[PDB]
Amino acid sequence: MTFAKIKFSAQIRLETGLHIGGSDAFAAIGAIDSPVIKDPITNLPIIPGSSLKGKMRTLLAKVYNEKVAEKPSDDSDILSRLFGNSKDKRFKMGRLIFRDAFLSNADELDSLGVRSYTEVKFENTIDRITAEANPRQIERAIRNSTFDFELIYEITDENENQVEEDFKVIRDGLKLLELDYLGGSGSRGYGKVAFENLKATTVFGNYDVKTLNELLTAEV
Amino acid sequence: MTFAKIKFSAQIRLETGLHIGGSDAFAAIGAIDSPVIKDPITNLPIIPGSSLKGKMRTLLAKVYNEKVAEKPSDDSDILSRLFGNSKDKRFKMGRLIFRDAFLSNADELDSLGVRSYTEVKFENTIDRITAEANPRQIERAIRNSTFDFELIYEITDENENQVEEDFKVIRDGLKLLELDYLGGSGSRGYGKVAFENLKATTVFGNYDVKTLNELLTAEV
Amino acid sequence: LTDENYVDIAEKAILKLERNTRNRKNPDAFFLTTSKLRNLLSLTSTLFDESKVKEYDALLDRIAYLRVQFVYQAGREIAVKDLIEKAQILEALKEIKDRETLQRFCRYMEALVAYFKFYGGKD
Amino acid sequence: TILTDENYVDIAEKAILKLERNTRNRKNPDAFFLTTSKLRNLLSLTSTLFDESKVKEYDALLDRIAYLRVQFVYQAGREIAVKDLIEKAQILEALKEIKDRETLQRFCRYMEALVAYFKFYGGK
Amino acid sequence: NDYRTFKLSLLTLAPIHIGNGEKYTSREFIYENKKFYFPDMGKFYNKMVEKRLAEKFEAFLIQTRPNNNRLISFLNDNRIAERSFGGYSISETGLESDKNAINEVNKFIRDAFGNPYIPGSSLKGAIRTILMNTTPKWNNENAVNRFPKENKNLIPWGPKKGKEYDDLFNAIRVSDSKPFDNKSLILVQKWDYSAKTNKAKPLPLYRESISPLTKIEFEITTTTDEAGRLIEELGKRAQAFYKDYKAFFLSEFPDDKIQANLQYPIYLGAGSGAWTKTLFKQADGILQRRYSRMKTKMVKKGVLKLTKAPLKTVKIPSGNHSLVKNHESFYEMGKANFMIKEIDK
RNA sequence: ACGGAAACGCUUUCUAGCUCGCUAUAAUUACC
Repeated sequence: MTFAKIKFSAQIRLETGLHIGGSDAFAAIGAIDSPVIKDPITNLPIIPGSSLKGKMRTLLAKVYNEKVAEKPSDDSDILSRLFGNSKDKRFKMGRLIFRDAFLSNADELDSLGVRSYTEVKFENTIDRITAEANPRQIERAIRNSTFDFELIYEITDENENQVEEDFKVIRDGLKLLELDYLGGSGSRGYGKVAFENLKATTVFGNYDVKTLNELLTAEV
Repeated sequence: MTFAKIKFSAQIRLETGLHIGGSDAFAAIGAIDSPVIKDPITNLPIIPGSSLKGKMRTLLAKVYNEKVAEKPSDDSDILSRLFGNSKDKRFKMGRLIFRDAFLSNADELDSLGVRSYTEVKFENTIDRITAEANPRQIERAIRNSTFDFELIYEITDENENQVEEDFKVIRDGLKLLELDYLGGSGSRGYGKVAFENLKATTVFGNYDVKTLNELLTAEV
Repeated sequence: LTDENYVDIAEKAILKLERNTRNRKNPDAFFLTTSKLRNLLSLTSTLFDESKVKEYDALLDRIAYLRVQFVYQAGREIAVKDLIEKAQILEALKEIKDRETLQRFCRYMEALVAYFKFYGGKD
Repeated sequence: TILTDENYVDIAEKAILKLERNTRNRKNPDAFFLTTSKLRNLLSLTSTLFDESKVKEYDALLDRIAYLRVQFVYQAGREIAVKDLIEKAQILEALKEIKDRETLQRFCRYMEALVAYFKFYGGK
Repeated sequence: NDYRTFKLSLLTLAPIHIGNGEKYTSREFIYENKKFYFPDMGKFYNKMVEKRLAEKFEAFLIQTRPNNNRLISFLNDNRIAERSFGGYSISETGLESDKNAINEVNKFIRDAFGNPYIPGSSLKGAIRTILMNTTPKWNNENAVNRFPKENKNLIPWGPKKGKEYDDLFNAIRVSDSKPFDNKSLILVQKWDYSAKTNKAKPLPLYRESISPLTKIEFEITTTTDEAGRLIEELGKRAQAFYKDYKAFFLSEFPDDKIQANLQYPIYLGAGSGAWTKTLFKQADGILQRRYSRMKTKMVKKGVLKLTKAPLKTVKIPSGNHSLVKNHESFYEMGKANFMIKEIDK
């Protein structure tokens, strides 16, 4: 199948508060919380593509390897094919490109009457012997935020069957992330997220996306 | 048929953080970072033309070769014509001159109140058995940065129809860069790039650009 | 008023700030805790962050809200009201005509907090 | 007075030597309380200042020298080994004494020197 | 289909108040008609700027050096007829009494948007003390090295170098609640029943809490077998923990006060007291020792915590199942019950 | 009627590939 690029686009909607990244650089003077990864220029939360790729890959290893997979070098050819493998000559360059996702709906939220685009959640832990409480604050990207999502798939030397299987793997990946969380304090209910208006477009070359679009909207 | 020089100009906007870099032992004494390539006098990020040319060329080989070329010497006459081929007498000198791109909007950013032109992105890796986390900092040129882009095309000894084909290849190249990344940690969301205000201008000789300007405002 | 040599002012205020001198180790012993400030600092920073892509004319609701929580919190805890006095913050707020003036005030808050933490404030 | 062209590096070295070390570590030698991670966001700002001292003129960067001072005290507030550093190395005084691009660039270099000799004599 | 998912429905049998850190002051609201008035201090300010009242409002608010009348009195002192700024007011139950009174109230935890919700973090806390108090493997230890504390290596949870990632509680994920309509909030008061006094003397503390007979839903996912077959028996284990906690504590207080148990019990978040938030077995001697010398933890065990709330008591199991037994309108604070399910795939 | 005329130290080459800033933690205990 002669070269082509299919662009998977969606909006990530945060169903619960999300917390990813950041450091004491991006920090506000007198912030006491664990801050979030932010776009430096707008100081808005951003969902780093590194995160999305990471989580989707490690979840997909549980499904698609049927192997121990001690290090990502050891993943199956089907995952290495998509996410890339540094130690295999064939897969040194991967067919997927994840993109930093940026907040769309700031205006929607400003309308809904938010006084910031990030919430700081107070939590604590209560000692079970002494009953003493130790509190903690942590920043989260606010609930019902949306982020414009882009993932790029490259058809080069993979003729007929392989593109189909790859599409299956991408849909399985996203669904698995929907049935999991985007890295945060996930066990305590963070990072639940949903892919809205998930849609395929051929942005280079010639390919038929009718079948895929059907399979995306319903089956993911 | 005659001689003329056309200047393709645009503004490259960084849609995400960009990382080229790689002088480690010539790095700032600062702290840990994988540094990015910088113009020595201003210490600002630079997009080296070598990078643009390289990436655009290897992208375009996937479209325009229609037989896989072991070496860049083995690229098609259409690519050799444009980017140069050291081992073909005809194409030893290529019709394209890429230029180091420099940060244009320093003033725009200083107005928006930015305190650095590069962010440090904090990432980690999770051991797939031990669940242990190994963290990693890596430098990017900040997201809404813009760079002056310049590419020079030389018409000598080409059928006006050959000039047409060349223009097709240039537009395909730029679009392919837009649907890919500028070399970085690309699979993890880096190096997304856009060409704004893209226009051709004949700066030497006489050539008619009006039709081309229309067509490349169409295809970006 | 305050501008462009305001760090020196911020400091000059903070060294004047109220002290719990009773404590056995009561050095300066500030009565104040970053905890008390937090909300209005998240507010001030969100104001700065916001004034970059919006216009001084159309923000002023949020500047009311800032003054409000200043006074409210000034009521709710004594050391806050004390701070707002000795650093003349409430005088400063009413004085904000330009986006230049506003950004200056945001910076001022930053400075106050920095020198608070420096001089043995407890966060 | 404090920072001279002949002066700075020898001072920086002396400061890194006089710095607070963890004597409570039986296992460790002279081992520093201070840690590059604490300085990172600070000396990033120093470097952006030096880098811009070439492309802009002194007055244009007053805002920057403001925000430097702030961050310094803030970090000295938040970390004990930081306060120790900027104490022993007279940092804040050294900022006060900067009227000049010559003086400014000298301070940036001063930080460079401090950090070099920090890492040299045991680091993060 | 590879995980397991459980859907847990929480019916509140009493006011539940987890809450954030903030608390409304007697100057920020107005008791006027059935409902309490909770404005947006912002919108107030900007209508009082539009009324040329602002400088008064400030000097009134900044006037707290322990202000002894500070209320919506200041309104009435001015013209104060306007009253359309701010949203969501709470209705006067008559309980939490003495009105005309309330000096201070504790806000319930509300999300970004101003709606309140039950953070899965807090529910997980309570699920934890249930799971902990049952399982015999963990019910025997604390650290003595040094006033005592929780062992905190009792359940391995971190990444260990060279070991196969054993962390059980990472494999139990507790959903954040949805936000719920702020119209179910109540303003329950704290009353402490001491069976030494054998009377119940009301304390000066008000908690905005969830009105009883509310349903609130949660989802809980497990990514490991042990966690699957742990949350499986959350029913058994819940009722077992209540067995021990009655036998230990409730069963030494007048049966009037003990609430009846309807589905499966949980103590969640409130001033429901120390034993709900501990391994009470092992906590006993130590916890007491914590309150020697001040306002004492006077009984050898605790006081029992009660609240005045409207007797809703409507639940129908072939008659009046009336929630609380007693007649002085006494629910047991932060008492709720639940039912857990299993979905599929 | 200068050991001197004439002669670009040039043509080709992405500082790239792989890596979730992650891991337990009810905003809570006490009321003579």
